[PDB]
Amino acid sequence: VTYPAERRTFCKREGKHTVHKASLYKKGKDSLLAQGKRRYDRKQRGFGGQTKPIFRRKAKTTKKQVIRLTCSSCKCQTFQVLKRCHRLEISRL
RNA sequence: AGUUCGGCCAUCCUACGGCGGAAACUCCUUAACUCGUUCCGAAUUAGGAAGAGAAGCGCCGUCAGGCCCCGCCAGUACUGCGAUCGGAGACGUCGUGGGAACACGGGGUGCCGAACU
RNA sequence: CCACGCGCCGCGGCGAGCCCGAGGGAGCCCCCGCGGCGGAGCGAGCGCGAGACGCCCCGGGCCCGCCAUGCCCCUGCGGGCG
RNA sequence: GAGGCCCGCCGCGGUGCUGACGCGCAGAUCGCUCGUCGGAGCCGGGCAUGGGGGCGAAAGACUCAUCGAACCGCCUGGUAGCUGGUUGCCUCCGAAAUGUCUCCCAGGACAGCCGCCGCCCCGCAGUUGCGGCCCGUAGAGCGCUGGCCGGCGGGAGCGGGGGGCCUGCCCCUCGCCCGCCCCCCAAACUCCGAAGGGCCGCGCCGCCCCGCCGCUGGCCUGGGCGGGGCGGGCGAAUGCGGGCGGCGCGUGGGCCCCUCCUGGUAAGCAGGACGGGCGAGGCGGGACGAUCCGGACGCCGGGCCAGGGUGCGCCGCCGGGGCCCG
RNA sequence: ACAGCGUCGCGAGGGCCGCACCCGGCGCUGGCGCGACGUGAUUUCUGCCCAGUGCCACGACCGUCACCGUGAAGCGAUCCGCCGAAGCCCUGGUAAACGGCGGGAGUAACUAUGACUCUCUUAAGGUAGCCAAAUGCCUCGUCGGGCAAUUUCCGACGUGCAU
RNA sequence: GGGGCAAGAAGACCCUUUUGAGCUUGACUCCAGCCCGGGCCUGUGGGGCGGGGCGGCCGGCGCAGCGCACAGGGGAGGCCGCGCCCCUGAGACACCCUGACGGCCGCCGCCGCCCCGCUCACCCGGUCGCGCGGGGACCCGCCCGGGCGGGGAGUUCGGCUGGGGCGGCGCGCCUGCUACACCGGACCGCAGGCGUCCCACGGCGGGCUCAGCGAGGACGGAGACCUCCCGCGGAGCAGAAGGGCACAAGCCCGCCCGACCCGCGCCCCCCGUGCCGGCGCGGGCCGCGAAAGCGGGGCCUACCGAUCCUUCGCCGCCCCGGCCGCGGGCGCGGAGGUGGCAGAAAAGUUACCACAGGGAUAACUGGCUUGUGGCCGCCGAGCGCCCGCAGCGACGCGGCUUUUUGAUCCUUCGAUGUCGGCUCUUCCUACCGUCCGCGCGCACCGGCGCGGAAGCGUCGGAUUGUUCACCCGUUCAAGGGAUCGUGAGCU
Repeated sequence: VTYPAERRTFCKREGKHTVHKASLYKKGKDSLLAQGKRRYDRKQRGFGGQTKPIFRRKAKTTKKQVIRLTCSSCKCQTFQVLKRCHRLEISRL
């Protein structure tokens, strides 16, 4: 599918509708200091093998894509999660 | 009578053939602008007024089609509730209730409010 | 069956209270004897903090906290008021 | 005089008999018949190797009547949704085999039914009558969505032909195209349209005046919500007191008889549904049958009499009309 | 099991095993040795295939691939680089390693048969032999022999379910 | 020895159990073992070659100048053997002369690597320590880190299922049926779908009418194109199906993104719980249109997902003895997920096999059904020289039977021993011969068809476990029932 280069959307920090430019959301690098990551490492240490469930059978063709939108005037950030698409791209303005 | 706004939306529709316009409505006649057309002033937007019933329309008229109303179809088809009711059955009685439909024959064929002239 | 925990019911004492806790009293079932639990909640938390009715029940209305919103002002991201 | 040579005794093995025995002489014995018998032979004593270890000319064989992982004690009275059993009496009430889910489908949990405990005062119905809405099943029909068999027409279309034509559709015929008809049809067709079901109503009507509303309107408009007067009354039958909580238990394999079913060629077949029945309902009948026809139960004495019967077993019948190789 | 037959590793600062550890066995041995495996006396032979999977290569040194160590940056927790040992990868070898070893169509002057072509298709397409075998489904195959009579038997035949 | 489904024996057959064991691998998760690096153990040297600390050496034109004033310079004094602001440049070379040492000799516990020794640590061999060697700061050991590793461990190896498996996915969802006119009603019942696709295929306003018949017009026809007509949708609206829709929900055009934000309720499923989808709202903030109005996507009914963990936004809160930076936590609502779809992390095998149970269930007997297998009767298209019927007999039609086989699981798993034979006994008639009639397309002979008839006979053998099958013979040779008669009768 396609998303528009900018969509005029409500921006909460301004409190009014204003144009928002668009990118695509991605997972951030996971820190080794996340509470759960720290716990998983501790559990793994020591003999006994895998201490937590490992999801193995993936059944989903593709992930719903979240479009990050930034309002230029208010620096607002907003995200619209489109339905699952095997390929989506941001149109050039 | 006719207009403008309406309510039920064919008894108000369809196709045809008559009749009528005083007023109304339409037709009509023109782009100087406003406006308007994948092209086209056809439609549309303006600005009118010489006409005109040819249409539209208002009325009739069709052993017209439809749409509608009543019979009849018919206690018929089905079916509710019982039955040591018959029948090898599947089917039909009997008792006690509820009762269609298509056809077919007759008859129809808009009415209502508000403002206005 | 017993122990312990829980839910609820019935009873008995006392009532914004209530309670043989361990213990200690030449004391024996007697006497004295804390926490705890309840009486305030709500919000992740910073924190803030219930009265308005009422035989009872039940809804309604309000109040408190949390999430907003808009006004006003001191000891101000503080207070109050809707 | 040689040989992992041959026959053959003891020995050492154990082939057959499928012999005897088979509660045995015996937890492997006995009889004949056997294989071998100088050899990789047999036998006794000492010793070594120990349990996921040993040992094995391998058969998962053997390791003290145990071996595809010994034996003894212990953890341990391990765990089981799985089997079996679970101890006096009388009385009162009395189910479910269903729904959603769950690594569930031999089980549970929540809900339903049900028991006890109650508490509280409003009215109540698996009913009929009357009023107003709903429905698309049977029937019926083929308008619509498709199936369907043949007649009667009328022609622009030679589609082919048969063909008089210089030739040609210039010559006719059926198809084709419509038209009138007609034969049978539907689960996934509806012009219409039942029976039968569902839902809601059947007491408080008016009149009049304000009150209130950051709600609604051009308004003095509303819409709601209150208070006071002033008129009228209880306005379908029948039966009948309702309402609500608390706390648990079993149950969550069901099966039949009707009736409509799906499906399979069809069943004491496999799935659905209204009701009833058995489950968990004694008793009488149907010869016999958990469910059929009656009747649904304290202990009894009379009487009545259902369903089914009335030659005799075996309680109880005669009369009349018709029929007759049950 | 066996003699025979091959293959494999290893020259003791070693191999293969035991083994909580200390230490052991082979070995009081030394390649005519010791361990590991196949096949199973002769007689006669052992075809083709290294694609794949194993195994082997100071056979390389690419790409990958760690700890450290060392660069930067930071207030420091730290965070990014870089280096990169084996190993994998990569390149060869190896089937008495495990294993594998194809189809259509047209044809001779008896008819038929198919030496002969043609066309796909493989790492290679099954060679010498052998066959209804203890291996052949069809199948109680066909044809001989043996019987009065043969789902057995034997000699043949053999695109042979599946040698 | 016919029965007491005579007793064995909580069936090892077939299932089921969130019951196991032995084995396997390329299951899941791992561990010894070994290989491989870096440290430590662990000394004493020689270097190469960079680095590296010292460590000399020299620098130096806009020069406007007194003159390569490097800059930084500066005074008018001294000691070249000379000056001098303001020279111009900012400050001219007087007694004057110059940073980072800018380039650039030698010395040192400097680091990095590639070597090369030595002996003394650490090992190893000989010997009666009888007149000795070898290796060497490397291996070894150890600590870390990477490999390899069924050689072992531990464990798992879904479900429904007319037994199980296999396949199928009524495992999550949607349309039309089935479904038997509210609703709710099942089937490894009946046709199809869904996991997407589209910032346009969206929102909104405007204009329009769509398929198609007709009948006409250069090339023009089968087909291309344009017109007046009539057109209830016979078009279209993404995709299944069914509903829905005409100055529209179609089609075209112009604008825009409501395919917003903040908080709530209702309906579907339903235990009246989620979840998906919808819907109705209260506030803001936008869009489109003259406006009323409409819009939280694509007409409706399908098109997706809890805890924990991760990530990202947005405002705040907390680190508990304070304070400041960093970082962690949290509230908040989005993503990343569980398709077995209310959501374990997971391969086979077992004839060496155990359990606990179950006919809640397969096998083998039964019994029910009867497609199948036979056996009858109805009709006559026809055949038989002629001629429906002496014998036949199509296409159809109706029955029987248990002798087969399917279906179904009603009974049996703390067990009813299982095929065929041998042996022996009874029974049936749906009769092959013998007996009695009767008809022939019966001269005789022999055949054939009926009705009655179950007394007697239906044998010997070759292959095969055979029942069967087949063949050879003969006094020429029917078919079947008895828990598929007949294992403390046997084999």
